[PDB]
Amino acid sequence: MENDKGQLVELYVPRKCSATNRIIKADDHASVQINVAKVDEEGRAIPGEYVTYALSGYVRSRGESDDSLNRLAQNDGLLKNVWSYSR
Amino acid sequence: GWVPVTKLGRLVKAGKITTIEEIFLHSLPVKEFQIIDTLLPGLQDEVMNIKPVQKQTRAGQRTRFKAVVVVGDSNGHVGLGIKTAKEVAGAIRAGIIIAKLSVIPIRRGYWGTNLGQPHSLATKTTGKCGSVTVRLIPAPRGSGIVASPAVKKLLQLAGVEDVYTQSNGKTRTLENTLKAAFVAIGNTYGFLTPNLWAEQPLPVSPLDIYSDEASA
Amino acid sequence: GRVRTKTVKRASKALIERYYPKLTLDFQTNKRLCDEIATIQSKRLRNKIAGYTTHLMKRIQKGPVRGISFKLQEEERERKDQYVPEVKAARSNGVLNVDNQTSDLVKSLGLKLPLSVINVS
Amino acid sequence: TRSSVLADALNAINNAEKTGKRQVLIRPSSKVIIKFLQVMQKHGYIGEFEYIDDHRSGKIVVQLNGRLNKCGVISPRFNVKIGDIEKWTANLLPARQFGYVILTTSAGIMDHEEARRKHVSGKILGFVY
Amino acid sequence: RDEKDPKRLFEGNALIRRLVRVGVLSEDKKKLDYVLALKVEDFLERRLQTQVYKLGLAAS
Amino acid sequence: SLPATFDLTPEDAQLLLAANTHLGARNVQVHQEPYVFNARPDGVHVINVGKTWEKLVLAARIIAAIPNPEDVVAISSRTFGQRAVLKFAAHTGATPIAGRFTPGSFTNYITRSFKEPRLVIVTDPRSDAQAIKEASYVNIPVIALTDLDSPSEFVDVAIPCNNRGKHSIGLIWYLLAREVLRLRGALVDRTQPWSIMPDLYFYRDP
RNA sequence: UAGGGGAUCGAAGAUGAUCAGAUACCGUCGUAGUCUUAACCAUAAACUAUGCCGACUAGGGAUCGGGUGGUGUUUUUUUAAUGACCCACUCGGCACCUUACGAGAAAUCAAAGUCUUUGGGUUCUGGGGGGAGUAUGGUCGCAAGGCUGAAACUUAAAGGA
Repeated sequence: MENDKGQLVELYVPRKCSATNRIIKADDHASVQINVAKVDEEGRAIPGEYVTYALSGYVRSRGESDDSLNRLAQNDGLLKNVWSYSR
Repeated sequence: GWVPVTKLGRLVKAGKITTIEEIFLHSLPVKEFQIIDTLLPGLQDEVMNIKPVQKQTRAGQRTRFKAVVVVGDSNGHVGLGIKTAKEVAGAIRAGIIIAKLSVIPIRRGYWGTNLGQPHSLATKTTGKCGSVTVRLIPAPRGSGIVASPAVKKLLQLAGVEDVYTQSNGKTRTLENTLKAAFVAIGNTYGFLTPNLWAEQPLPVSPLDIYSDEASA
Repeated sequence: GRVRTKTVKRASKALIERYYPKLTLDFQTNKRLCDEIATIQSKRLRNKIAGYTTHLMKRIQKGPVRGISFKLQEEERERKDQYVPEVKAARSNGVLNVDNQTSDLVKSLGLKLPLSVINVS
Repeated sequence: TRSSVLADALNAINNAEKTGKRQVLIRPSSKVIIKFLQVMQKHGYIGEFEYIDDHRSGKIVVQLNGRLNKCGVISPRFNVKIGDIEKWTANLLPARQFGYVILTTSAGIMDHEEARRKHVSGKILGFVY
Repeated sequence: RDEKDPKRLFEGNALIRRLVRVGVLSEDKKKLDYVLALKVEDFLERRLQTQVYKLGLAAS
Repeated sequence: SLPATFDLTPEDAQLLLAANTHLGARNVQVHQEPYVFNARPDGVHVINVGKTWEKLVLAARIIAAIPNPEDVVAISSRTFGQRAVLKFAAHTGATPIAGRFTPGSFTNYITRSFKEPRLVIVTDPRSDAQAIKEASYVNIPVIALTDLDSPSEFVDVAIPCNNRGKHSIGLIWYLLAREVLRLRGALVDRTQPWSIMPDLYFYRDP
């Protein structure tokens, strides 16, 4: 959203569930945003650096999330198995 | 004194947080109220309806005096609450707060002709409570604030300036009416138009960014 | 009756927290003491606080009574906590028992099983 | 019966998407529909979509984004004159900007803003936002 | 209409110049657009009633 | 992850033939388990006898997911158990929770023995009905230890055995762990035995 | 309405009880009717007191009917086979829980939502309370009766939660 001359004219841009590209509308509570993590090449938790992702309320209600992430950090680049795009 | 409570309170006293748009981004809660006192001062109150009830005792009829209160400024910020109480002087009062935790953005914007300086909504919205249905619709320039005395009121405080309206919808219910209308503007933001799709990429939560101040 | 009261309990139950140690059951040695500590109204009230207390230290000893702990009972729970030694190591029946259908995934998953298992109700 | 096709599948697509299905399956395949999606797609509202044939009137998978807000079929299929669409947009499009009403001419199983650059109009089947 | 169509421009550029002649809206605002942000109160200053007042030749 | 000997060695048909874990049940085969070798003409389901080393030791990397095993528990409320799950809590990680489970303990900020896990487990999914539900909630993976008998919706993997009396409830977790530990921990790599008995492991008093 | 059937219940009728009265309640018998063939009538709180088509919104966990997939549960017979089963998924039901972003006079409602931001398609109905669904005509029926449907007069409330 913007003017004639490149002036972002808004309150903000809404944040949008990360697997579901709906919206997160202010006063959700249900509302999470994850901060997993990465290892460094060693049993050491990497600090000040992490992943992210972002759950609606939407799906907390429906069982969903557990299987929605178990798509995504396997789908990203950390996890191996559990999950299948071919059930 | 203020004083504080929770991780969220402490922060804003100190002033590690600045604007209300932090708080709707990460979409926090809010329990304390001063949390938007320090921030938005612009804020002004307004009393819509002071009605008696009643819960009817063994040789009498008890009464309170629902008030219902609306708050905000001009810029995309409405507040709304409904605290019965007994005597007016809790009843308004700790209405005024009831509304303040319920501050809610809006997402003034364009009719068409982009031009320069928002006057109307972005899009069509609807709301529903029990009976009332509100169909807010974006109107071109100073067309006007097309509605009942009260709706006008809400919608002024929330500038916004111009927009067609319509009801259904028993709107001798001043209370179920506002309930509703409110739940629509609070829902401009809860509607994907092309101009959002450009994926924004998550900041980092206050709840562990100033983790230490946030506690003893 | 004979049925105790808040003001009283909740005055002994606050007390019993700090002063378990001066602490007793000869209640006539608490009575005196229970003034140097609380800042009580009355003489009657005071004689009904300590009555209750002695109904704590006469059952405390007998055992773990409820929703009250005073840095002395809570350190006998980091002392009673812990235990069984050796931890789980089978030799005696070595091979550790592994349903006999417990060989497929973990033939499709590791390194060394010293396992126990049901050749087929 | 099934008395009408496009409708049936469309409705399920605003009842997949609501729940957050990432997709869909829909039965009776048409040309009509193939064309319909091919409009939607150009405009950024779905992707890919992987006909399947079975020698029959046939089945079609439509992979998601989670953008779709809403795509009702209109439905007699009324008639329409050029300067008339100017009544529709604002009776079923949230804005103007945006979000395409959509219609069927001669070219064209093609929206209205492209219609200007063509200057044509006939009957108006679905609409997107 | 679109923008650019014969009717829209002509009136606009005829519409507008009728209001430039009456002082109502400025030069600098006339795109079209914009005439909409004209409230009652602008017209009133261009009533003779008051333009006299401002040209003082009048106590109040 | 195909390795080497986690593979059966010289004794994995000898030691569960005196304990029964290939066995199923009476007139009962629950649509919800590959987890029944046929099914005989005289009585009874000869649980498939090769695929519990398939979803009782998913069940050991999934964790390997603990950085800190006392979260790695054992879920229960039986009699023959309170002497294997209490006990899965001792020799490694975990609050035992047999007897009191502690309802909530995973719904709801208001209780006592406080939970906020990421893969819990669960003896009898007829006795342990609240890792299937206290999970169909919000974000708490589960793992039922799925006899011919275990509603399978939402305990997403299989863990089959036999519980019609006797031993193998407790004496079966034992295998979840040993082989979870031989990914990560402190024991040792074909064999140099394993210093208990499966005949410590049984009762404490009737 | 005319034949058949006429166990049991059981208006009507008779009764004995109770009762100031009791033509009612309570009890025992009881034509007619309940049942059926063949022909009428068309009303009901015919009730979700919620027109149907559609299209879109927010979570669940059940179930009936299908269908798809899982070296899925037993069946054991030798492995299968099916079948019951489990679970995964779905489309179509018949409902239910929970929220309230909405709606409402509220009670409550996934529809009574998308309605003063007032408009997807169309058929019926109501406009104070009675008088009265009567009097009248007109009509369907053998009759009971239905559908149609006034006005004069009267009245400041009748009503909903």
